Amino acid sequence: WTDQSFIEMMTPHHQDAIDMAEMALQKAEHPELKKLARNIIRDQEREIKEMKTWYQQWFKRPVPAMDLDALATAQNFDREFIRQMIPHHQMAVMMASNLKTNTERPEMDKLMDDIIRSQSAEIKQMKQWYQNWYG
Repeated sequence: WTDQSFIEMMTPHHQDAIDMAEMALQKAEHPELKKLARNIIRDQEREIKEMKTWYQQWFKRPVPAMDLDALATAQNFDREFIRQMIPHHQMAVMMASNLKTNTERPEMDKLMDDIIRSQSAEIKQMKQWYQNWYG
């Protein structure tokens, strides 16, 4: 990954997580999952905003433009939410870990640390809830 390619991919990747989280606000069963959803929305909306601002500063143009259907129809929302979000989070941690070894920008180095730290912690939470609820 380069800073530019990373922002182009992570922006819609984040937007997908936010979209799923927004659905949790309506449909989540367990209060723990709604709380996670609110945190995802808040943190990832903020990161999209930052990435957008940096992209235009660095490259002098705007940022160029999972299964919600399966989630909406699932018998158990929370189970399907966790099923989809864990690998999605894992892909973000993995992209961030790589960009961290490629970038020279303090803005990106710090964003990678935030992504790795927060999403890794959220994977841990989701894995434990999944065992508690369906194990």
